[PDB]
This record gives sequence, structure tokens and C-alpha cells, in this order.
Amino acid sequence: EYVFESPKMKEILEKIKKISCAECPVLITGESGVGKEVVARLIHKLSDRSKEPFVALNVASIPRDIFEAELFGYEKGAFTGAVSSKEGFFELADGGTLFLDEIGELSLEAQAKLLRVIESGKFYRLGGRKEIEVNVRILAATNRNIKELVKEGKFREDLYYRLGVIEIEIPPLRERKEDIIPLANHFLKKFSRKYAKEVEGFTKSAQELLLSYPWYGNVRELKNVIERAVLFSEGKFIDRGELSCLV
DNA sequence: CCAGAAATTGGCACGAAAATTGCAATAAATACAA
Ligand SMILES: Nc1ncnc2c1ncn2[C@@H]1O[C@H](COP(=O)(O)OP(=O)(O)OP(=O)(O)O)[C@@H](O)[C@H]1O
Ligand SMILES: [Mg+2]
Repeated sequence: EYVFESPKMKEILEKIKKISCAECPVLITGESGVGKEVVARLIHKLSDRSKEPFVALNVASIPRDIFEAELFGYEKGAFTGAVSSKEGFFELADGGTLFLDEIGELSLEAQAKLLRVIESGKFYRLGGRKEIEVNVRILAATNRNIKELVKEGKFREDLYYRLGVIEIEIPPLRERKEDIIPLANHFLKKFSRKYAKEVEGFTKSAQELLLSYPWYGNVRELKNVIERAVLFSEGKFIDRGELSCLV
């Protein structure tokens, strides 16, 4: 279960409901730990293809020298040492969703190779002759400022225009103050059962302290703080002093 | 008989198709050691 109790978050949820049945690539931008993975999996879940694979990938974990071999696949005998034919991630997520986390780590050649497939919709194996057609829905998430990347000369402008048809910008947690308290009480329970420590809630002073801290890690930092508070406590209530050192 | 007209020939051209040549080292089945 997730928490959406802020007007901006509710509007984003309505946008997700409207868009989840479309057939266009989605780009999710935001700060660190805002919930981009949550938004991507919520888009996939509320979809007509929710019973299909959701291939999540990190583009920085794929070496350049074999990049196009991983994404598209190769045939037997394509290169020395190719024991047997193998498929790519595009065919693996055929009929489902392909999620690319931190899309800003791509190189220019990889960007062009991805743009060709996103435009045409069909590709070829590394050592193949027939042409493969796929039905992959592409979601891409990043935390960089993509406009500054394209202005500097690091991200292809046409690729950004192709991907940036729909923009979902999750606001920072510091602009979601009315969402801070329901989140903390959500985490405090989850760890309390997990670590078997007994605790009920936060005192008024601790709740006042929570709303004043300008979170830089957004939801993940709040989760870490709540986990530390649960671990380093034994009483039924968390007070100002327990969180004062953490903050 | 003659001069104009018609027929013959082969050199050059042009697009296409066929033949020739450069490349030089791997892949898989099999037997043996822990
Ligand atoms: N509404 C929510 N309710 C509960 N937990 C949430 C909610 N939104 C986000 N989280 C939690 O926030 C954590 C970090 O979020 P997420 O995985 O989406 O990060 P991210 O935005 O992709 O981060 P990064 O930009 O650093 O890659 C997750 O563990 C997730 O459970
Ligand atoms: Mg992420």
C-alpha cells in the first residue's frame, strides 16, 4: 500500500489513471527518492497489460562494448565465442513494459540506437537476417535536468522530444508537507512489526520537528530516519530527543 | 556511263551481368583428471 494524500499527488494520480491505457512512451522526472519507481509500477499495474512482464533495467550496468548485444540479441555465430543464439531485453518484454531507470547515463551512440527502434518499432539481431517486430511500452525515469543535458550537448534532442511527450514531475517532499505525517505513521508501523519493537506513535513535539526538516533524500531519508528511530528505542512513544540527534 | 542513293562494316559507347580474387585463421567432438 502507498500514500497519496496531497493535492498535487492526487492530481498526478488522476493523470496516471488517464494515461495508463495509452500507447506512448512515458518519462518520469523528479528529485531523489520521490517515488518514480512507485509511479512506474502503478502505471503498469493499472494497465490492460498488467499480466505481462515488467522488465526493469539500469542502463548504467550494461557495458558499451556489448550494449547492442544485450538490448536486441545475437544469433549463433555472430561473433567468436557465440555458442548459441540469445534474445534481447526488447524481445523479453514483448507485450509488456520496459522500464529504464536513470536514463541520463546513456551514451550518444546508445541514444541513437534506441531512437531508431523507438521510431520504427522493428529491429534486427546482431547476426540476424529476419526482422523482429515488438509491442513494448517504454517507461523511462531520471532525476537529472534533461533540458540542461540537451543544452549542454549530452542528450539527443530528437530522442528527448520522442520520449518527453508526457512528463510526470513528482514534487519534492518539502512541498508535500501535508503528506509527511501520514507517511511517517505508515513507516513507523511497518518497522515496528518488523523489528518486534513496541511503539505506538510520535509525540506532538516530534511531529512538529518532522514538518520543519527540509528533507534532501525525500521519502527515502524519512524512511531511514524512522527505521533508526524504531531500532534505537524501546518506549511506546517517540519524543523530540530521540529524533533531535538524527535531524 | 555516271552520279545519286542504298546497303555494309566495324569502331566506340553504355548499361548490365558474370567471373575472378583477396582474406589467414576458428568450432566442435573427444578423452582425461577430481
Ligand atoms: N507513497 C508512498 N508510500 C510509501 N512509500 C513510498 C511512497 N512513495 C515512495 N515510497 C518509498 O520511497 C522509497 C524510494 O522511492 P523510489 O524507489 O521510487 O525512488 P526513486 O525516486 O526511483 O529514487 P532515485 O531517484 O534515487 O533513483 C521506496 O522504498 C518506496 O517504498
Ligand atoms: Mg530509481
